[PDB]
Amino acid sequence: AAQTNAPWGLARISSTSPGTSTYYYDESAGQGSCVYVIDTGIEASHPEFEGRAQMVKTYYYSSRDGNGHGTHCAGTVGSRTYGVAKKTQLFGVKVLDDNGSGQYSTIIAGMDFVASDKNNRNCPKGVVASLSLGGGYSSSVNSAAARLQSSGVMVAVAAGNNNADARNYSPASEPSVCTVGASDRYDRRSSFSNYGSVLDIFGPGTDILSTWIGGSTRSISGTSMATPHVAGLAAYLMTLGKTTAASACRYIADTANKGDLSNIPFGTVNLLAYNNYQA
Ligand SMILES: [Ca+2]
Ligand SMILES: [Ca+2]
Repeated sequence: AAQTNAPWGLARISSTSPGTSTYYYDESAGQGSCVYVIDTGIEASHPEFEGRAQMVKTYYYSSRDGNGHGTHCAGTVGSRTYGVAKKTQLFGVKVLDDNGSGQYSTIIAGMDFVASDKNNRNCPKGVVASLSLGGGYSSSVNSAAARLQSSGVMVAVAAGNNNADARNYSPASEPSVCTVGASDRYDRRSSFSNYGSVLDIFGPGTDILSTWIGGSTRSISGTSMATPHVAGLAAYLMTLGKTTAASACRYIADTANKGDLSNIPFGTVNLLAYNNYQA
C-alpha cells in the first residue's frame, strides 16, 4: 500500500533516504495488535480513528482529553491519515491532567494497570504501550516501566526534550524499555532531543502533523512525537510476525537506517526507525 503526500515522518520511516513524500506500508497495517497510549487521554470520537480508539482508564474526573497531547500521539500511532499502524486498536489511559502534568504515583499506577488490563483484551498479534512523558530520575518510575515490559508489552518511551543525557530522566533511563530520540526532516537530531547511551532508536519528532482535540489537526514537536512512530512501527511489525513484544526494540534497531543522522554525540546510536517495506 502507498499513502501519497504523507506527513514527512511516515514517509521517512518507509524510506532509506530523507525528502520523500510517500508512505509505503503493508496493507495489514497493524490489524490484530493493540497499542495503549498512556497520556492525557484520547479524543476517541475523532473521525480519524474510525471507531478503533477507546478510553479504558482515567485517574482524573473525566476520561476526556482536554489537552490534545494524547490525541496527537494516538494519531501518530494509528489514525487513518497520520498514523503508522492504520488498523491497530488504540486504548487510552489518562495519567496526565489537562495541563499535561501528572504525579509519578499516578503514572506508575497507569503502567501497572496496562500490565493487567491487557489480559482482558483480544490482541492476538500483541500489545504495545507508548509513553510520551517523563521527568527527573526515579527508580520507582523506572521499575514500573520494567515491570510493564516484563509482563509482555512492548514499551516505548520518550527520551525527553532537554538536549541532555537521558540517563537523568525517567522512564527514559530504564534500559529494558525502548527509549526514543527525535530527528527532523533533514535527518538532524532534533535540537531539543535528549541523547546518550541509553537511547535505543530515533524517530521523526520535529514538525509532526497529527490529530488534535475538537476534531482538528496540528503540527507540534518533541520526543513525545517520535515515540508513537516507534510504538506504531512495533505494532506493525508484530502483526507481520517479524518480531515479538520482548524483542521488538532490538529488531527495530537491527533493521534501522544506520548512520543517516547528523549532530549525534559520540556514544549515542545513529539509528533511525525504518519499516523495510518492499512491494
Ligand atoms: Ca540512508
Ligand atoms: Ca533500551
